[PDB]
Amino acid sequence: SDLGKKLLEAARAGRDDEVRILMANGADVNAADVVGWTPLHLAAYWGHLEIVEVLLKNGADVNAYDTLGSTPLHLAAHFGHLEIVEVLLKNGADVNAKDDNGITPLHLAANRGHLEIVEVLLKYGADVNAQDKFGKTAFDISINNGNEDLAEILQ
Amino acid sequence: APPAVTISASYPGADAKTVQDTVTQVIEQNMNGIDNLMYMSSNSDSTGTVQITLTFESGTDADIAQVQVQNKLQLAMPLLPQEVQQQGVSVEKSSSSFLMVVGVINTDGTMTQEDISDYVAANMKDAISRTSGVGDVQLFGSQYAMRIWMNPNELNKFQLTPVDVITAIKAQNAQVAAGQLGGTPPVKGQQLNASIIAQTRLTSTEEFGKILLKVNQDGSRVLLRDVAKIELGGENYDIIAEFNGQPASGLGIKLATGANALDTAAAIRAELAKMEPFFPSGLKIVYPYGVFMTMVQLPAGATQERTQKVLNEVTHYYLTKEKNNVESVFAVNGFGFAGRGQNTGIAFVSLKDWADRPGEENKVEAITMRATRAFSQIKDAMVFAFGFDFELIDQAGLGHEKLTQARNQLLAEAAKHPDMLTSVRPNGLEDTPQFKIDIDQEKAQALGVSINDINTTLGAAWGGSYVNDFIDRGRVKKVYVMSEAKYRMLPDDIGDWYVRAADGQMVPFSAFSSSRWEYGSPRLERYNGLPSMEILGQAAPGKSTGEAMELMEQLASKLPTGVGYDWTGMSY
Amino acid sequence: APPAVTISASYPGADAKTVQDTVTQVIEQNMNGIDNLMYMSSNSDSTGTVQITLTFESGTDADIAQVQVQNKLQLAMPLLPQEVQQQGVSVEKSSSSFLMVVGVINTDGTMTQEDISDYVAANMKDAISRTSGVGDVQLFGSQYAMRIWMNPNELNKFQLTPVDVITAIKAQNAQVAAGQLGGTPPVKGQQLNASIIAQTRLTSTEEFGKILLKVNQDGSRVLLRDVAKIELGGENYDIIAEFNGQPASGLGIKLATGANALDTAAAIRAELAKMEPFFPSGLKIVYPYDTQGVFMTMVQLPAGATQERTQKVLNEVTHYYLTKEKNNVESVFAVNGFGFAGRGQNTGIAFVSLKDWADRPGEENKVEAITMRATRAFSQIKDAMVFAFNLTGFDFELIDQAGLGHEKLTQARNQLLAEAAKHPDMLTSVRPNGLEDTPQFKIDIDQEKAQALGVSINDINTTLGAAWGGSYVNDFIDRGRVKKVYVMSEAKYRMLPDDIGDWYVRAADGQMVPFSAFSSSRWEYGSPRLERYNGLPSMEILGQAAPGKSTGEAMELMEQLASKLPTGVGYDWTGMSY
Amino acid sequence: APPAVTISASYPGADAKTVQDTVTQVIEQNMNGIDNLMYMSSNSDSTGTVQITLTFESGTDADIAQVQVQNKLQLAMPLLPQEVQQQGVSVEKSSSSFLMVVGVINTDGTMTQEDISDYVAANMKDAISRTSGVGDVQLFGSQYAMRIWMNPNELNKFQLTPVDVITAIKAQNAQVAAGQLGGTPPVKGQQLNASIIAQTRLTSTEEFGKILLKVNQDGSRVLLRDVAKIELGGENYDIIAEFNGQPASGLGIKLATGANALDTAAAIRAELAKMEPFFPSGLKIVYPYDTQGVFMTMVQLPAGATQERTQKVLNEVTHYYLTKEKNNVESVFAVNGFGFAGRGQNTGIAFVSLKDWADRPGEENKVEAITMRATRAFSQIKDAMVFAFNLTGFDFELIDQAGLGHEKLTQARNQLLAEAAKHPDMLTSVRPNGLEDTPQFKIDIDQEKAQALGVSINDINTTLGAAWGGSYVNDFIDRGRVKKVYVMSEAKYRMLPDDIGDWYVRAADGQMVPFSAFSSSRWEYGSPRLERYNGLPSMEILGQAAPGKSTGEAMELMEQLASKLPTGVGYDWTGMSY
Ligand SMILES: C[C@H]1COc2c(N3CCN(C)CC3)c(F)cc3c(=O)c(C(=O)O)cn1c23
Repeated sequence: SDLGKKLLEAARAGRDDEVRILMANGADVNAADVVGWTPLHLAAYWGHLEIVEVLLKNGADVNAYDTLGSTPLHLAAHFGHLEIVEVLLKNGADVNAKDDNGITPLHLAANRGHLEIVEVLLKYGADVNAQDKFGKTAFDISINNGNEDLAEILQ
Repeated sequence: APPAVTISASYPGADAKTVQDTVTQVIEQNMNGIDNLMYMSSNSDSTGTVQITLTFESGTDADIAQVQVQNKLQLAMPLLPQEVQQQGVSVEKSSSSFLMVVGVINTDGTMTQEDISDYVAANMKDAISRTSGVGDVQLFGSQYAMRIWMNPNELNKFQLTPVDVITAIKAQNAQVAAGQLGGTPPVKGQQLNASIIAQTRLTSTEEFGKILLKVNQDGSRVLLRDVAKIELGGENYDIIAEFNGQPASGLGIKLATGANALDTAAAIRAELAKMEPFFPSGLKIVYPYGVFMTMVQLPAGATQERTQKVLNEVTHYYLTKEKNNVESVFAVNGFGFAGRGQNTGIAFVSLKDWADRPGEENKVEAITMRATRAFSQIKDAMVFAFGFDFELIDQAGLGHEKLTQARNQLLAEAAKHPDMLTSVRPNGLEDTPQFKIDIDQEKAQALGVSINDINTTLGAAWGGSYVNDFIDRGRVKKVYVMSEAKYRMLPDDIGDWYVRAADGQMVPFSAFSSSRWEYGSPRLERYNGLPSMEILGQAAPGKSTGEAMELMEQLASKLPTGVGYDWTGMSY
Repeated sequence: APPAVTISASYPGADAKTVQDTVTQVIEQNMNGIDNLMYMSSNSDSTGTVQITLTFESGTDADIAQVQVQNKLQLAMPLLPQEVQQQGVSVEKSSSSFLMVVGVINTDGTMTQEDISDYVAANMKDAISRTSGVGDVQLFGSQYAMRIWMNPNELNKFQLTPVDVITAIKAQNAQVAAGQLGGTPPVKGQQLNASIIAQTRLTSTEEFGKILLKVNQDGSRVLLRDVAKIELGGENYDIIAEFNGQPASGLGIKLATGANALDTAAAIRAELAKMEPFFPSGLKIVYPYDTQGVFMTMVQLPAGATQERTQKVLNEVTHYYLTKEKNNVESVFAVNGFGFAGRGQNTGIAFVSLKDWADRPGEENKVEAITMRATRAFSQIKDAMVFAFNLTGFDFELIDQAGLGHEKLTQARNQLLAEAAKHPDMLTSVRPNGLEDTPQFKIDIDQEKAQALGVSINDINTTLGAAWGGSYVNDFIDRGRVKKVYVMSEAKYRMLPDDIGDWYVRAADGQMVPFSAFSSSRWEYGSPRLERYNGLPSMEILGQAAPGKSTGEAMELMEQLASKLPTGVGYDWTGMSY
Repeated sequence: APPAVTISASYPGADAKTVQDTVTQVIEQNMNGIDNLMYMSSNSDSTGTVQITLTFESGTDADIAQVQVQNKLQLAMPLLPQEVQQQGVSVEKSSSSFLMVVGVINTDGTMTQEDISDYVAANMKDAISRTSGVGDVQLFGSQYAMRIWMNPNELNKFQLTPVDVITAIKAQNAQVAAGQLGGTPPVKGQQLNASIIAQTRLTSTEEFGKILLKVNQDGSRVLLRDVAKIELGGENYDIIAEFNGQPASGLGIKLATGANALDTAAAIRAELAKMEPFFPSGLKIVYPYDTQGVFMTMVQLPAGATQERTQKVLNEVTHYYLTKEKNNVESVFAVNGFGFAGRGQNTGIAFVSLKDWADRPGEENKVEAITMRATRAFSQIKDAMVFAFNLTGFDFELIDQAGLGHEKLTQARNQLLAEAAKHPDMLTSVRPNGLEDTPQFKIDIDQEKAQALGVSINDINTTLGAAWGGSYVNDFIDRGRVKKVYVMSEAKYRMLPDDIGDWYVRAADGQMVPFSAFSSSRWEYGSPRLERYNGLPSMEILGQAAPGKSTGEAMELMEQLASKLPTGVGYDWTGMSY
């Protein structure tokens, strides 16, 4: 869709007023680019909170995944966007979603030491015994990274 | 016009950050002790290319600068990767002008641009570089290169990897010194003295195809052609040159300082007139540049093919609706300015004589105004036909991601003052999706797979590898090993590539690697040795330029900590 | 003055002779085809450093001389070892003295001497380097490097050697070119084009710490932090500085030959203004040496003197200006590890800045009298040469003409000095300019025992070299800047001879073999700095004439006792004697 | 005199085409963008030598020309083979004639020709090379190297191969950077600081023989001297010199482009005076050539003529001057293996100095008359071009413009030479300037048999190349000077084609495999010197105009004859005809 492309580039750039007119003009809420990223994906990746909110109100698929299995909750947990992680979980995002590598958002937050996000994820039912394709849990990530603050959160 | 020096290097198969942190920075750190240097800027892009441009004070000898710059660079050559030294790091005065552009096509349509380019490299470029008063000559393409297009399915069938193919080629495409019989010092009275001749370079696709990779434990032999497709091709395919829709090559010829332009132009056309009897059937010489250009730039992530369809529509528009005026349309897919890549292109238009262009509608201005209005309705592509220079500096090691946020803060603040500033925009490229693959060391070591085997398998197949040289009809040319295109297109093709472990078992890439999508820069800029982002713009109507610059300086004075700025180019 | 060009190369962890027999001689044997060359001198020190100084005839274009020397060395580059090439060689035209010194201190005290030096190198040196007429920039300190401080007891516990550390760092701190998806040439119908990103160079000690060296047979994993301490630290720890007795770093600014003195200076001051707004809190630029008004104080200790003893002489010199001439001295910038001549663990220098000329009244308080009094006060410091000077004897070179050797040349030098001491009516202060031999630790690898146990010699020489001298592995990115990674033993385990046996090397059968099994050691005497003049081993001798006699008679005498020297010992005049 | 810049590389044991396609073509393809360049020629001969000559317009600043060429050569340096870079590629700007020749003899007969050659190269050549105005110094001989002369019988006896010998020499003749004790950063309070001295480069034949190759399973040691003869010997054995029949050596010195002949010749005599007092007993300097007084006698034999055959032609030339012209000739300095057109086994040169002008009264005793009789006496020497000259024609180049190949350029040259013979009215003595193709040994490695036996290709090519061509390994120290270490077979075992089968290579399973088991051979012809003009293969042809007719008429006939040659063959005029 021509509108869907203008929405993707507007969501990628954080233009909330252009995103609103595109929503009112009937643009596809779930238009995906070549890599499989929806407007919710890029707004979650680039930390545009209200674009994440406006999209979800207009029926955005909170659990859309790209060609490699990554959800908008994955990107938000990876890049320290704490407020976006909460609104995604509140709008029904799968806390235990796995990509093609069996990797969960808890792994991504633990890998980058996003402790505030780790607590919010486990508060919403994140499986802490979740293993990726190599059999590594979030606890193994804390031991390997040497992050002792996280290693006591997970216990 | 302030003199300038350009250092050009190439890292085949490298991403923008890879070239900056292994090449660009090391060269920038060695640019010390060079006299009369005003400022320095550099690019590092998608295609594994860096161009460091050092501009000097007006009145500086461009020859002395070129020598002073190259001497310091050459002393830093051991610090660059081996793949970069092999490709050659040129330092030429960017004394741009181009005396003339000579194109080479074939009317019979029996030659690819690769075929044509090889002819120009071998038969023309040298004899043109020797004609009276010519300087540097750049060829639109490259000479032939022995292309090995690997197939991972058959490679895995015989328990082979690209490492074996590279090992086999260096062993069986070698020119070995073997000594003499009866050479000095001899047994006194020796009568026989003959040179010993052992392996020589291979000369054909047939001889590369019979390279013995291995022999099974049964009698069967597996050769290089059993796992790959062999062909004479180009060294890189990042540019596709066309002339009126036909495959094309040619030379860009610059004049050597102190020579005369009308002289050398006639001396070149005379040197080309002598070569025509030696041309194969149908080879013609054109002069594709009373002229103008047309820019083509597609969204981030677009392919070379999609740029070609837009360039073909542009070539078609000029040859159809402007057939009364347009004489030639030289379309270059993959080259533009502010950035090269698969999603950019440029078109060079040559028009008939102005004596046969009566009417204002046939003047260049009315031609570009009409062309720009028709190109307005090209879906998902910008196509135009045809101030101040600001540099935002990373002054405290912030990083590319934060320097972009600081850039957007200044760009947004500048749009708040359309009364003084207009068309404030970045000159560089935006971040694009990239395929990050993470090698898991623990799984690789558990399986006995060498890290070097992995990074060579991945790199050589997906990016290409310059192994060694060979002799093509008596001339030294390159040998490149790469995957056939079918098996290096999409992420699922990664799982098809197998590496061999120490115990002998073939391990697929999927077993020891993970992959994600992320965003990164396809073109990192640097100014005076520090990460930079160039910003262009102009004053609003009725405002002096210095009025606009001070507002930019005011807006830049509130950017996050560690973010500075400088004026360059025409604003220096 | 005759224009001079200096070549600088370094060899990490190499002694004087290793450096001379591998770098100096190879460079010198290729210095042919150079026009207007008067003579050539070189130094090879136990710091692992060469400085070859080529002096050209008067009126020679220093640009042409540098270009010709630069191009000749470019051809000799493949003849040098890989370790010397990785360090980068420098060819510089410049004077011997400094144009100015830019000091950098930290009032807050949040940055130590080591951090201040790293900031100036990582954020100030390169831009000052490219400025108008600045020929030589000397950093009083060292840029940070990713320092891996190996522990031999932990390496032996996991059956690992520094070879495994260096191998794993090169594998897991790599910048991999991985190509593209949908790259050219592409299959038709391809809609996706994206760069592939494999491994990126590491950026933090945390990343280096989790470099996986090996996994054990029970599943547990050995990380790089399990066998070493991962910290940021300088490439070298040779030079440290102080401004008015407090931690400091700085840049020594030399004027490029032919450049204007002042307009350069203002350009450095201009670029410095561009940097100040982005300094961290507490950082401040001071100007301790600006070329009346300033003078220097040289401090030279004999070979075999440590930084501790040199620092003691520097404190005494700094304490003098700050206490007994505080009415005249504004500031004192003191550097240890760097003297006027060159580098050395036994050398130092102090840049003294005076108060404004108007505030010091009378003959008693001007640079001439202050330097006379200072030199008089420093003259009784034992086992040290301490002179004070602003901004006339002979310069003599004793040449090894027939391949005699260092020891035989030393005896001949002492013979000439003893005979010159018996003529106080003629020559006084006849002295060698170089250094005396010092105890060194000769270790012999028994090849037979190494082969019987199945221990590679390169594994042995890498384990010994990387641990006790340091090893430049590859480069990493520290806050967006390319810096070096260095592998070396923690201080603890490379200080005294008994520690040699603490180092283990793995044999072909996986057995850990201590260094004591295949080595043997003894003390002997070797040189810490080896001089050459015009390609031949030489020893510079300085001196002057007695009260009231012209150097011509002085010089003529020196020629005569050189004739009675042993067979194969020549001589030549240089410097201002030429 | 047009200014010329020459690039000279070396590739030991390499044939003409191997040198052409790994060094020559690589350097040539980057020789564009060079200002005021008229033309460029090159020779690649089976000496393992390439000589690219770049000629510039008159008035071109030779200094600048050199920088430009050198600067374009750097683009090819990383692409050249390692073995070529290790020899040291050189670029120089000099005339092609000799300014003078410095001869060295030993009146006491204490020193062999080889001994005199080594002393000149080690103690005399470098200081002359660095003298201002000296463009190029040609040594008439070769500096000593540590020659390892391998025995293949004894090597096979202990399951060893030249690869093992090479690996042992790099391991045991090593210069190790071993570090220090108490090095910075130290544990605070450290008092002891000493350099660690590990392996040093060997300095004698006795030390190289001590090199342990392996320990047999029973416990006995197999040393290098047990499989090789170890001696000091020249880097190559291709240049021998004689002075009045007695053994001698010397340096051929060409003047740098634009330098003063008198001043440079005087500076050379001043430098020679600095080294005479330290000569060994018996050594003496003689001056056989000084630029009437002098003339040269060029000797050039057919290709394939050994140094033996060339010495006899030189002996007849020296006999003529010493017997029949003894009233006018003072000295004859004869050089075998080096010639006017370069360097090769089949070439020679005699430098003749007449006695004083006063003691040669009469015109028949003048230079032209003496050279006139000399050439007339050398008219009837079989298979030799022997003429004498004091110091009309045309200079013709036949170019392969369509990649026809060397063999087809030969025929196109023969067809042109035959048509030029039928026109004596216009063209006189039209002949080529290069060499004719000679028999050569073509050996074929069966890749399948090698892989089936476990014998690696690198083990094969290193064994064959090092035994039959010699391999430069590393450096050693000979009387305080860095010199090369060469590994080669003893002459005895590299003389006949059956000696190939006596060379063994160890397979992966450990079994020795004779070279006959995986190879085959046949005789064929190939060029011992390949010429190139402006990048393309060429064959130089020279002749002169007939009596009375100008050169433009002869050139016009040559142009017409050359246009009748097969398609793809072109031409161009060079040198005196440009
Ligand atoms: C490197 C750039 C330089 O600019 C180019 C041209 N010019 C445009 C008009 N003037 C600005 C003069 C220069 C041009 F006409 C053609 C080509 C071209 O074919 C080409 C290639 O790689 O195929 C590459 N380039 C070209």
